[PDB]
Amino acid sequence: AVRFNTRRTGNIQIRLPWYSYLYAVSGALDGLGDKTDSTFGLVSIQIANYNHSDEYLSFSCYLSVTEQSEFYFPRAPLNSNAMLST
Amino acid sequence: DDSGGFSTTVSTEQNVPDPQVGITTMRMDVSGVQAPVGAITTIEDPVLAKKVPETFPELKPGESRHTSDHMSIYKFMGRSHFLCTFTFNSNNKEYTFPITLSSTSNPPHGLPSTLRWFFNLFQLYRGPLDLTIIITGATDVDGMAWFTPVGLAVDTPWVEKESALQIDYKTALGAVRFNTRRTGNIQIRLPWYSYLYAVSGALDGLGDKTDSTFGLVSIQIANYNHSDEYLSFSCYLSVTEQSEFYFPRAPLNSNAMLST
Amino acid sequence: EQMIQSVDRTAVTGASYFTSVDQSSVHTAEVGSHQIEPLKTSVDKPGSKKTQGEKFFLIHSARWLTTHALFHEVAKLDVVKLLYNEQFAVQGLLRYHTYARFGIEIQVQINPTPFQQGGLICAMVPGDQSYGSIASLTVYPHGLLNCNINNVVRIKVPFIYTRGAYHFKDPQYPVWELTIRVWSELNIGTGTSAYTSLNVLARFTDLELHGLTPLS
Amino acid sequence: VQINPTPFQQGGLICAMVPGDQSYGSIASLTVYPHGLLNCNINNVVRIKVPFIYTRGAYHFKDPQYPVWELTIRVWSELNIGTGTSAYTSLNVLARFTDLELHGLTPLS
Amino acid sequence: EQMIQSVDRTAVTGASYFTSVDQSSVHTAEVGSHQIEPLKTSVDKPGSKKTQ
Amino acid sequence: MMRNETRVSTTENVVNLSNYEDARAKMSFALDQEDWKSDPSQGGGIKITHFTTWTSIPTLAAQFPFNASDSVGQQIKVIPVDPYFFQMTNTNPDQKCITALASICQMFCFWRGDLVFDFQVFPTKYHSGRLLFCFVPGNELIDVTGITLKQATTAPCAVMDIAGVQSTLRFRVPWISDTPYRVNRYTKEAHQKGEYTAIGKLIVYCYNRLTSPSNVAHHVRVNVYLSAINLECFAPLYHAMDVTTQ
Amino acid sequence: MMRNETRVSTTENVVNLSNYEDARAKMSFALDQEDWKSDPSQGGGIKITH
Amino acid sequence: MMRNETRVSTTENVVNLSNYEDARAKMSFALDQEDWKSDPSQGGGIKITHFTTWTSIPTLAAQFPFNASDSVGQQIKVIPVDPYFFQMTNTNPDQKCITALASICQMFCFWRGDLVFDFQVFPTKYHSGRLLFCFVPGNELIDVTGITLKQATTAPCAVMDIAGVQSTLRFRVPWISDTPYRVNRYTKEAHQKGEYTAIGKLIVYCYNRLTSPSNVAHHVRVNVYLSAINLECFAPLYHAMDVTTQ
Repeated sequence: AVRFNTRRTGNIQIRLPWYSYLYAVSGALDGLGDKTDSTFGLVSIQIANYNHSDEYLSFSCYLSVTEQSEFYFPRAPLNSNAMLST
Repeated sequence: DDSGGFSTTVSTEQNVPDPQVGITTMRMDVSGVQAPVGAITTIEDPVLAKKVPETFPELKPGESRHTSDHMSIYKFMGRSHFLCTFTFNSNNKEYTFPITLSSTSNPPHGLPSTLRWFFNLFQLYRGPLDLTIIITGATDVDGMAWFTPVGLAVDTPWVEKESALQIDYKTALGAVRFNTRRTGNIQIRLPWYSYLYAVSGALDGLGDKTDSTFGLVSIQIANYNHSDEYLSFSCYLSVTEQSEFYFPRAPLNSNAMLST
Repeated sequence: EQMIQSVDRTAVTGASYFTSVDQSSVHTAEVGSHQIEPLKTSVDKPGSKKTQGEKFFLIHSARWLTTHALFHEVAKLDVVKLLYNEQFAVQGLLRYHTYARFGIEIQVQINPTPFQQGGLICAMVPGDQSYGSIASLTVYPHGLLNCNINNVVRIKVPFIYTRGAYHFKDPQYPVWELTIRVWSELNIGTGTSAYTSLNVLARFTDLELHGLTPLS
Repeated sequence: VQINPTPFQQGGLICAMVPGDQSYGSIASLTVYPHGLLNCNINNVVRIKVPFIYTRGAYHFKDPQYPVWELTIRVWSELNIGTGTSAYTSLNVLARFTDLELHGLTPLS
Repeated sequence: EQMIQSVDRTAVTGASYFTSVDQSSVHTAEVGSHQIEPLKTSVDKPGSKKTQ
Repeated sequence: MMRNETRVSTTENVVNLSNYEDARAKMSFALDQEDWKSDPSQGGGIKITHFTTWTSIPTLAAQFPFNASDSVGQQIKVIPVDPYFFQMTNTNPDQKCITALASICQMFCFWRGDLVFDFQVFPTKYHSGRLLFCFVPGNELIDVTGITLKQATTAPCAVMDIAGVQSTLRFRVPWISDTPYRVNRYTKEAHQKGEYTAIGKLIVYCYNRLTSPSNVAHHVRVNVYLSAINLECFAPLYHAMDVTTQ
Repeated sequence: MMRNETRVSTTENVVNLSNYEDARAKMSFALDQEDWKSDPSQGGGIKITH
Repeated sequence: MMRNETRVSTTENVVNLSNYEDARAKMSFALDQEDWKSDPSQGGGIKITHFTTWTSIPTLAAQFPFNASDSVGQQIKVIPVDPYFFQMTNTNPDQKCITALASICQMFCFWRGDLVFDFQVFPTKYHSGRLLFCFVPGNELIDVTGITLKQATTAPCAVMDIAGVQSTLRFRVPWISDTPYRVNRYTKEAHQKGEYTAIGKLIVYCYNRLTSPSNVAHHVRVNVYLSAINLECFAPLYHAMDVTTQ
């Protein structure tokens, strides 16, 4: 685990290790293969000392890719109705 | 023989440490056309128990696809695991906790989940550890932490109270001085300062209160507080390359593995 | 001084997976030897894994009509589940093993008269026909069937899967999925046949078999 | 460690050398220590050789901290007999020092 | 032909005056070895017949 | 005029507790920043650097009798083939006897390798019988009690003559799987088709009946040991196992 | 007496999300700061880089 | 476009007061960051770099008389064998006379080495007697007053003829212990079995009686000095010792 304080840093740039029991994870699956072979990891955050009277606290996450990662078997891209955003 | 003994048999070494690297690599087939003689054996003979087992025709597993070896102690326990947590409640107070390897001391006043498992796998520990503390809570709080070896005068463990020591005695042992607004973390070594060879975890009697603890870390805070705000500290231990481990031991059962 | 030999007590026998440790053993008594046939009763090569597992099997028969519209799905079939059936000779190897690792060879055949016109596509999609585009089915290993040019396409694919092997008794998800979409509509004149037949052949390549098991 | 069964008996024992304390560790993992298995069909003598394992540099006989070694003998498989067979077997433990170093001769005992 | 080794039956052990003849024997199980002290806890010569 | 400027990047003052390259210390309580030498004097030279020291030790996991009052083909015991299996316990003190393989493997997510079962029998020289040790590849949830004795010889199996000069049969199970690794699912509480812990179940049959005289006991007990060869584990966690009550 | 001083320049503790030279990580959750090797076994050797 | 980014790790702005590698200064009040040269002019060339300069000096620790009115075998004085021993004091000014060995060794947790006792007698040429210096290995709490004179010759001992041309006997005590080091327990206030300060006690016996004429004094006084050879101490602390009132 990492331990931070919101007064000093405001950012954490952290790797995520490849710890899985299977060969590789996939996105385009259904059934019980969708709830097993899609997720690879899981990040959770706990906060303390929050708060005083009236103030909000917001976190935002961002993913990048590394040189140790690999990509296999190109596939037909998503259609124009599955491309969704927040 | 030096001791004057004699025997007509052969004495061999039993349970040699580190017989195999725990990564898939290559140091045709594993078993083959020849009949497996290692299927049948006698386990009561320590010479015949060192025979390599085979019963079925196999082939080589190949090589793994990640670089590191997760089955090494210096990489498994290089990850920093949880030690303790505590809160302050008043001004100018002092808290004291020892790093006790003993399995008799149950948590919260002892080793929690993963550190209790690891320090009861072996008999003897010798070397320096690696402490990281994490500050959560108030700001503009000045604090000071120092390290006392075992056998010297120090305040009562696991009790938050006023300090009975003087500033000349605290700063002579070596201390750090931090502020909770600037850092929020301290990554500090812990020296191997003991009068004995090594410390052990699985002991009872008066050997449990002497040869288990090796060091003792205590923290004093000032400038806390203003009206309503909490202050929480959490400690984490890692292991170094200067440390050593001796004589492997039977692991803890499923009722002694406890956590916080 | 003469030595009187006795029978051996300990011995290990078996054939490569059954191991028998015996406290009271004896030598084997064999009569004759292996003989060849100078006048053979069977002139084919004897049976093995290659001639029983790696062989084409008919897995599906559909029919392509003039009433199917554009992008209609003529055949949607799991390839590996259909080969795991009692009626095929590869079942005798797969019923007793647990895991496998294999390649797939597909052959798709149609038969139009030359008064018909139209087209099909035959793509090998791994795992799932997901939210991807129908117009981008030429990214997969595919084949185009045109009524003017050809009537046979054939595809060869390796093993693509998230695990190391495939479990037949309780699978996670299908390895391959063949789809056959209408790529251009079937048009006829007056009196011409308003159909054409379709057949899909499949076989394994490079079949590995691991872990023979009693329970099916 | 020595035992003597008749060959109409059956059972087993384990004889492990545990340093310091038979702590909270597992009974089923006593084959990690320097041990020996006594089976009524195979053998009747086991012998173990161990070095000096201790948290200090030497051992004080007049006022010791904690015991250096601790031998335990657990029932590893139960002793079964028929009608008329002896319902017991005797056991004996022999011990000796090796590589004995002696320091600091003293008048007071 | 492979040979399956078994445990030895007869053996004689002891230390120079105790002699133990065993009809059912086994090999000795030893862990570790003898270690020297690079930082000695006692600097005198060890006890013997000469110094006592 | 000095020109030394750096730009303060992201993740400013963040504690990474995941590896030693980010958890090593920046400063030290020790005087003169000193280092410590090796001293293998009072430890006998037995130094541990790797977790194969415990996993390659065969430790006891199960205990079953082979009675004279059972029929031929009756399934005596079934074993799930995973390093998380143990069923022994003790009364005084109240405890659940872990094995040396289940203590190391419970601290990881994924495991891989060849498990080695060791079956030690305790007969006299006068009992006589055989056992059949069958391995059905699959997972830890398959309906396995319908398999007859003749059907069990389809799977890879091995027989064992009980009374003899040897006592132990080593049954090295090959790695049979569809996935390269196999997950520690015992942290979860619900089942899911696709993720499993075992690579199959191991059945023990009564192959020949137990013949014996009248002045010996009418049963033979068998111990089951559990170790591992070619073991690979990664992705650590914390978990405390429990007795498989079967 | 040590003489090691630097001047804290501008853009102090700013996150640049525009390229990999500023978005790469400073620390790691992995034990021993380890690295991973290539394994083109179950992917058929079909690897995408462009 | 510059690309220079670092990640701010844990322990941000933390003061480590434990060693010189973390307590050395970052900047300087001195002009031009200058350095200073060596000048051994007014110091006589006597420069200290190591604490053996004080510990290898024999300094006085005890004082006992050898009367003519004591019996053979009577224990005159008992000494705990540790570098923390001293019992001398002064009246004007009120002070407790430390030794040079107890000043260095009180600033550590653990000690190790060979202590060298020096016994200087002050006779005339006309007294005549012998002393027996016995060393009983053990710790600082053993019931030692039951040991008779014949029983004391089991332990390693040494005799000394008082009147002669030499005055001092050097009694180098060997390191006898079960632990490699020995702890400074005087910081604590309660006893604990296992942790100790001494490696035994040293007894002084009346071996032969003191014969003398009538025109000399009927007692001889002995000084006890205390130094150390092969001394090793580590793990510093702060402690101020006190007079062993015995």
